[PDB]
Amino acid sequence: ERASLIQKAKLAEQAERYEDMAAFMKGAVEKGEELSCEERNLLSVAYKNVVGGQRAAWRVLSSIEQKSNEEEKGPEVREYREKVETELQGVCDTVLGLLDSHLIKEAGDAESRVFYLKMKGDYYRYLAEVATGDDKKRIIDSARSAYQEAMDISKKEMPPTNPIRLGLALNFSVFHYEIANSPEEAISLAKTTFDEAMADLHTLSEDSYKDSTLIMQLLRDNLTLWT
Amino acid sequence: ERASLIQKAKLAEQAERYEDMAAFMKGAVEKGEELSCEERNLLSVAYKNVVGGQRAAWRVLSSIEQKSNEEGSEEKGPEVREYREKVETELQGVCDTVLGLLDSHLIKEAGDAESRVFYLKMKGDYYRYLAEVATGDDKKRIIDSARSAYQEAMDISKKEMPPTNPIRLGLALNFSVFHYEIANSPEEAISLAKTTFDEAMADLHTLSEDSYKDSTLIMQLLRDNLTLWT
Amino acid sequence: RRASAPLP
Amino acid sequence: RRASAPLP
Repeated sequence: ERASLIQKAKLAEQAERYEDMAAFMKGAVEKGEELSCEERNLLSVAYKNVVGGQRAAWRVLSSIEQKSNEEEKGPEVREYREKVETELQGVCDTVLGLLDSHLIKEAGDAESRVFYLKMKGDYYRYLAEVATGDDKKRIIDSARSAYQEAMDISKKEMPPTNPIRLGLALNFSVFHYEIANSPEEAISLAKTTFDEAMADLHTLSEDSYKDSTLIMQLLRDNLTLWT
Repeated sequence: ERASLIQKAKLAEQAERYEDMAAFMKGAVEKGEELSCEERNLLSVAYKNVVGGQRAAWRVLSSIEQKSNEEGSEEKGPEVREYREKVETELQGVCDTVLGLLDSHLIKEAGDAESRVFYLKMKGDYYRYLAEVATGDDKKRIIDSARSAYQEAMDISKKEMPPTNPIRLGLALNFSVFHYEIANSPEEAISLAKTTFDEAMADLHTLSEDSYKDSTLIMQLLRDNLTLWT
Repeated sequence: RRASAPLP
Repeated sequence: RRASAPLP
């Protein structure tokens, strides 16, 4: 069954059926076994596509709700925006459940532990986008902690040019600016990360250079936007 | 409430949640009431988007299945067939939902020719999508049901619609696509596409800005297919 | 690739 | 609009 779920997940990606992919990957994870670099990526692509479409949907329905509150689509927008929010919360809870009960625990390489802790921080960040009061602050603490535990491992056992490290630092600085309300901690983090990787670009093969400079460009783009 | 389902359906379109839209429209149709031009379009957009994504998915999984069979991939393999059949069943079910809504609420309760042609173009379309994935016994029976609805619609549109009408043009385009791709008649397809293009061309001089732009869009698709088929 | 009627 | 880490 496990190989068959991984196969149908590769097929679901090709047909651009990401909720199907998501279900095939969750089932592959649930088998209890560890994920290879490939499986780890299929799990990331599946859910990032599922939740990305739910986030973009939520952004539109909140935009319409804001306008209708500027006065009378109001009752229908709130019911439906809350419906799309519950579907989002459920997808993030499925991912966070897979991370906390199977993936983070059963992780060997520091590289895969940082990968899963970046995922954990990300899904708590998406949860915090739509959260409101009591729950919002508890989610923001859970996001910070997971991003911090990952930053520590990546600083201690990963090169500054590593794309997981760069991607983690990018997401954490996005967390600081957008969620945690700290633009200075975001600019400080983004500049530092860009500079450390820049210093060691001279030691990368064609493929690695392309993978690192892609995320480095996103770091500096955000820097341009925030300054 | 019916207005509340139509509202959530307009919202679902904006957020590009077409399966949600589909569900809100089916529920609006199920109320028993007639659809306006707007509601009909929401019903069309919802389902054409749902089924379009299932068709494109089926096309990919058949393409992969052909290649895995060509290579004798003994293990790569049953999984494409299981999954392609799964995506096919979801498609068959969506078409059966639309055709059910059509035969039991929409075609019967059609206020005029314009809506009746609109609904009969839908019936022919959804039977054509069904025929793209069908195999033997069922395939020929489904091809007969697409031609029936497309013919009954052609008759009404020739008798009570101008040749420039976008539903008439869209109907003729889909029917000529049915002839070429499904029915195996390229000559009936070319004959139908040329005739339709010419009749509308003759009456373009009598259309306002909004009218001209809607008709010449479909006329361009008619002639594009003609270029491809000749 | 051929074209069929667009969305209304 | 800001950017976050891309898909692997």
